[PDB]
Amino acid sequence: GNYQGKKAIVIGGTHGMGLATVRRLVEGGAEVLLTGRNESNIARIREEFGPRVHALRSDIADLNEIAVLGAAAGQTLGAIDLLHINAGVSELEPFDQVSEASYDRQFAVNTKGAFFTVQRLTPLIREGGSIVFTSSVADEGGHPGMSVYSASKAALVSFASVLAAELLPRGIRVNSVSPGFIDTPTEAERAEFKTLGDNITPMKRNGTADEVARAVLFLAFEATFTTGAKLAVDGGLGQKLS
Amino acid sequence: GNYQGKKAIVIGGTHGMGLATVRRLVEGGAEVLLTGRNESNIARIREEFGPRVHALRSDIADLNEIAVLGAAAGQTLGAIDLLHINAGVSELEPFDQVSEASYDRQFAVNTKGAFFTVQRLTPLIREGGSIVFTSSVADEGGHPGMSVYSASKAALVSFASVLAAELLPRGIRVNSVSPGFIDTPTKGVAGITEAERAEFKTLGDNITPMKRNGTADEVARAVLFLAFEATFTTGAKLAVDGGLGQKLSTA
Amino acid sequence: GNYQGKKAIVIGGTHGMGLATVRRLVEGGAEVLLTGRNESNIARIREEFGPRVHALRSDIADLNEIAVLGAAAGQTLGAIDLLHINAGVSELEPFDQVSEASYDRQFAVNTKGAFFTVQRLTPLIREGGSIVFTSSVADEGGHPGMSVYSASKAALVSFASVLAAELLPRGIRVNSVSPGFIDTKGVAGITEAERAEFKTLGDNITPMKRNGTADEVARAVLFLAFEATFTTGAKLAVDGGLGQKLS
Amino acid sequence: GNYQGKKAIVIGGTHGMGLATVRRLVEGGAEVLLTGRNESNIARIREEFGPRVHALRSDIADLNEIAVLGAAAGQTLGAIDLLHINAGVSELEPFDQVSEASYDRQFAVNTKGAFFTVQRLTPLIREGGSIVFTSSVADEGGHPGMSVYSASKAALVSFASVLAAELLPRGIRVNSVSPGFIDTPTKGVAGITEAERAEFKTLGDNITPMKRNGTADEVARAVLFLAFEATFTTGAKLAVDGGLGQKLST
Ligand SMILES: NC(=O)c1ccc[n+]([C@@H]2O[C@H](COP(=O)([O-])OP(=O)(O)OC[C@H]3O[C@@H](n4cnc5c(N)ncnc54)[C@H](OP(=O)(O)O)[C@@H]3O)[C@@H](O)[C@H]2O)c1
Ligand SMILES: NC(=O)c1ccc[n+]([C@@H]2O[C@H](COP(=O)([O-])OP(=O)(O)OC[C@H]3O[C@@H](n4cnc5c(N)ncnc54)[C@H](OP(=O)(O)O)[C@@H]3O)[C@@H](O)[C@H]2O)c1
Ligand SMILES: NC(=O)c1ccc[n+]([C@@H]2O[C@H](COP(=O)([O-])OP(=O)(O)OC[C@H]3O[C@@H](n4cnc5c(N)ncnc54)[C@H](OP(=O)(O)O)[C@@H]3O)[C@@H](O)[C@H]2O)c1
Ligand SMILES: NC(=O)c1ccc[n+]([C@@H]2O[C@H](COP(=O)([O-])OP(=O)(O)OC[C@H]3O[C@@H](n4cnc5c(N)ncnc54)[C@H](OP(=O)(O)O)[C@@H]3O)[C@@H](O)[C@H]2O)c1
Repeated sequence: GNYQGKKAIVIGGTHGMGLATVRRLVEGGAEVLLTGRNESNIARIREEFGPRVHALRSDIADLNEIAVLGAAAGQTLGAIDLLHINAGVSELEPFDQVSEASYDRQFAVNTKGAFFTVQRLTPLIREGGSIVFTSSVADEGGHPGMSVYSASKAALVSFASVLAAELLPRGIRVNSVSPGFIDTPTEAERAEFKTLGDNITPMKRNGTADEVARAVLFLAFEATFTTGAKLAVDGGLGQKLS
Repeated sequence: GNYQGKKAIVIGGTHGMGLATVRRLVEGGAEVLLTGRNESNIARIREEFGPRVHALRSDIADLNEIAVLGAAAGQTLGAIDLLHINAGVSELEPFDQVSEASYDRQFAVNTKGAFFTVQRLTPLIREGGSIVFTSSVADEGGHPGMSVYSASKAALVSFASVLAAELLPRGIRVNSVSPGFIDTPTKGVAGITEAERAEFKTLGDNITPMKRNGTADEVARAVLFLAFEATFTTGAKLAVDGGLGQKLSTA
Repeated sequence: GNYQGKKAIVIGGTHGMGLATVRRLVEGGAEVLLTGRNESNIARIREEFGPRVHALRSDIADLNEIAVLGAAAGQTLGAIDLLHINAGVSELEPFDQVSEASYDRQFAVNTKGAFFTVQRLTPLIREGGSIVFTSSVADEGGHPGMSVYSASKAALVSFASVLAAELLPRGIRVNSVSPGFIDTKGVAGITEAERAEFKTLGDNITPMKRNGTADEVARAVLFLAFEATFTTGAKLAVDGGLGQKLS
Repeated sequence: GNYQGKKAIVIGGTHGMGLATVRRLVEGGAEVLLTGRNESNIARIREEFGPRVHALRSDIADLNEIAVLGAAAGQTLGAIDLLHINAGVSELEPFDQVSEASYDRQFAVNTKGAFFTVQRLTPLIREGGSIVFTSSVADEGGHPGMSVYSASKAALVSFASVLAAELLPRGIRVNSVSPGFIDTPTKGVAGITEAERAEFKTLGDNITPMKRNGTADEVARAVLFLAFEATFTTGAKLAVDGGLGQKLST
């Protein structure tokens, strides 16, 4: 009865890392509210789980949607122990090929959408609770073709730090996981990507969504003297190993 | 110490650190073009310097103006050794006070405009040349009331890294300076008054390990070292912060 | 059965966070060999834990004794899943007062002894096993009075990185915990008075405004040891934010 | 004229980047005292500079010799504006092959010797002066064959931090430079063959993002910038590494 009586919101929990995090929460006995954008993913969840989990379709980028999301969460959960921010999008292109539209899209979801979602949902967080952000190994260093994604994630990591400072009086810890290549789901080059992660990750494999899930829930419930910190789940990729 | 035959663009060079940088560039023999958003600041620049430097009123946040700026630079300088991105704005707000408008404003100038300005001007940059970003000690760690500003600067540092990686085949270095409470007429924050700046400066004196504010010239020296002397340096950061971001357990 | 069948070595597991790590190990079903120096501590732990622990009096700074621990560990445990290096000493003094003797004591234990202990015991570590080092928030930045201690832990963190790289082909992960102020009944002594004054300092400079518990560090060591299977060369702060630049 | 009237001590300035720093100091009008362990290299320094520089055989690893150097520095320079700790050794060994002797030799020069040299000479540094340490890109991250050297430099960088904090009230700044595969006669590893240095050099050209080794002068320029121009900089690190330590995924 580990997560018994605990309540969590996972933003972007219909899929991959978020969903793996949802599975551990539910099997640990927690009550979970999760969001996603895609109709198909929500449909699957609503069938597989039932009313021990609340699947809400909600665009992280829409501030009006965020306000309604906060009203519903407060109604359903009342108050929570964990807010997990997981939603993220990426468009790989060389720096001089970035258009204003592609630039805006990625920052809308990855940075601004996350900030205002956090701003709306933070008053529901109980003392002793926490926020865990899903970042990326890309949040430090220079990776060609990821100028916008890497930068949107670096900003998110900065938000976690200031949120960790400003939320001290409320006894809410704020931390980030930094995943490398994680094997989860355009297929034929989604495939080419997983190979890259195999070649270049020092541990020579992709991570599992459950490995990220484990790191998220550790920071949430066990790292009770940890705030403003970052935790690598990258097979050594961000750790300067030759 | 001599920039004879060099040409440089300073985005946000109308006062403070950027202007200090302009001054050393000119005094060393550089051909310089600078921008600013405020019009009377531009007038003062044209008076101090005369036809010696090219000063353009140009909003960094505006993509049409960035295009106009690009053509102007290509027309007046043709090809450059240094692009200094210095422009910044900041609005101090506790995290639950931040509005969409104030959020958008700071990212528009500090992050998006810097990205697209660099995108438009990078073709002018010659082999051996460099881009220097002005970041902030706030680009790392948690400073209350500076959530948006810190994040917009953290984003800029990331861009500096990816640019350093992508521009390697062009032999263009990309680095960042990180101040630092710097004694300047805006203090980095335009909205506040003279009263609230004098207090911001004093906060600087108290919490800076070296017990003082930096000068604009100290920042300028670091920008120009990175631009012209640090020829084996790229993707790096150089602190000009009196120790503030260096984890010195005083006081 | 959480750590059922598991085998671990905790270097300096006689007190505090090393001892809290031993406890969580034994409670989850692991067999542990630990080392230390204090007679009463070692005797007490033998008494408490019986056949689940092997407690050895072994000076981490003594290379002759490291060789004996290697024979003993290999004889008593054979193959292991976790090597936890926790042992450390601190001597607080301004830089201009550090003696050669005081400098040597801290490095002998915190760094060299750690290095040669890891060198000697690494061959026992199973594939899929790991090493965890106890560092300190002092391993980065500048803290007056702690020049030697800070440098010694900074060297340890470096060792951890190079080991994480060299041990990739064995499938052995190498990570570090970086504790801040951690609190340590009811016994008298001059150590225990010095511990009190330091605890008090930690209460009011740590951003979370309290010391951490030994169990909090132990939980982080054992997460890295057994749960962070895609984590190596990494550092994990248990410092109430002290190391994370929060104003 | 830019270092006119200044006095500097370079610890390890008989060749390589230490010598590049000395040469830049002397062109700028500085008065310089430099050290090295190799008496033949010291003879070569006196051949080049004559008496415009003070050159002393002084083993950084020996505390007795450090004490002697402290007296000699006092007598010769009186007070100084720059202390540059550059001396170093490296021995490349897989971790499982490191012997007590090889470990001791590297920490004795790189860490302990550096510490007690700074401790003995700090009283000579005057108002507004500084200390600069030469670290390495190896002081962060994991590089096989370099467990001892990397840890010894990682330790040096921590010393710089604490010293920057403890020396604040004396108005003395303390910073480090971090090369970088640098083209020096030893490549920082004095004990290997020239076949292995050439390979080390080639490795440098391949893994370095800027795809070349750095020059000794490039490091010298960064040391002297920190020494004299970075007057609001302390406890900081400056990369001179062609991007190697900056996580460029090229
Ligand atoms: N993939 C990697 O290897 C990797 C590496 C580093 C970091 N990360 C980070 O890890 C996070 C999660 O990755 P993943 O494994 O879940 O793969 P992913 O394809 O990044 O999934 C992102 C998640 O966010 C949801 N989402 C996207 N836009 C949304 C919006 N506007 N509103 C609400 N939800 C939205 C998606 O749900 P729907 O698809 O149902 O809308 C999906 O659940 C991302 O933030 C990413 O930046 C991933
Ligand atoms: N001052 C500090 O202590 C401090 C500390 C850390 C970081 N920084 C950063 O260092 C940089 C320089 O700051 P500062 O205090 O010297 O002056 P500042 O008030 O940040 O202004 C910097 C320059 O940017 C220009 N600028 C502002 N908005 C612009 C826009 N929309 N388009 C084009 N240019 C624009 C300003 O010109 P106009 O006003 O004429 O438009 C000015 O010349 C800033 O990025 C700041 O955030 C400053
Ligand atoms: N507690 C804090 O506030 C704090 C703050 C910063 C860093 N740390 C670090 O966290 C780690 C644990 O700290 P701690 O406070 O528990 O240290 P501690 O109170 O001194 O205890 C350390 C443990 O290591 C053992 N040990 C000490 N010297 C040894 C030697 N020469 N050979 C073998 N074993 C030896 C001790 O055994 P005996 O009991 O038999 O002597 C003890 O069990 C240390 O490495 C320390 O550097 C702690
Ligand atoms: N070269 C590189 O690629 C590289 C890269 C990263 C870091 N580094 C570091 O940068 C620094 C300079 O390296 P380098 O390649 O120019 O030369 P180096 O072979 O490391 O030697 C530098 C200086 O240290 C002196 N030295 C060595 N042992 C000494 C002792 N016991 N006492 C006093 N002086 C001693 C040498 O003088 P004598 O030989 O005349 O005794 C030489 O002048 C070193 O600290 C090195 O570890 C070098």
